Amino acid sequence: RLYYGDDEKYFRKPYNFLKYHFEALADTGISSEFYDNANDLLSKVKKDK
Amino acid sequence: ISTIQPKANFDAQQFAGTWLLVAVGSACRFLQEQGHRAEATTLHVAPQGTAMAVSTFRKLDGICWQVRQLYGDTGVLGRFLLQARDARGAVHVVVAETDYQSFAVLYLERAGQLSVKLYARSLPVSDSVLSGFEQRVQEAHLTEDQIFYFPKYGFCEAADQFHVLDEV
Repeated sequence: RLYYGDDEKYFRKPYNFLKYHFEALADTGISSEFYDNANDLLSKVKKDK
Repeated sequence: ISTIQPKANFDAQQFAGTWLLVAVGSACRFLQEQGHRAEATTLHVAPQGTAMAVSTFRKLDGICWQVRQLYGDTGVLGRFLLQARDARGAVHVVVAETDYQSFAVLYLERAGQLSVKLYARSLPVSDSVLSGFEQRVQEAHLTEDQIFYFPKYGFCEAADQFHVLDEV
């Protein structure tokens, strides 16, 4: 048998805690952004006389 | 209760490698209670000095699991102890009988609570071997009503990194 043990099942709550409350939540947020610019100019004149 | 005689000159190197569990005889409730879903199991076995590492593989709800254990030697050939890892108490082990290439009957006992397990290299087992196992059970004072089999198929290997109990 593969089975689950139970020792951890309860804790005593110290007097100073009005509430202790196990609750599983997760949140994730991801933001990712790219901006790129390439700007390029060439200009030329040849004048022959 | 006594430590029965092992395989004569037990060769851990030959007993090494892959074994499939075939059947278990035990008074342990949880083979008769909830005796359904006797999920198939297999061992990889390696010597590690006189001790042996064992990887049991199993399914659990279809998740493949690996349990790795050291069978510590008793200081005696073919006689081992498993540690009280979870305060389970130590489990005595004897390699009672084996053809290293074919079959093994292993004795395991804790607190007089006794089990014998028949492993094979092979899908079939010789019916003479199975019969020997039956008499091993009777000699252990266990009933035929305490013999339980395991399915021919659905053995697992190489459980995931997250599904290895690694008790040691």
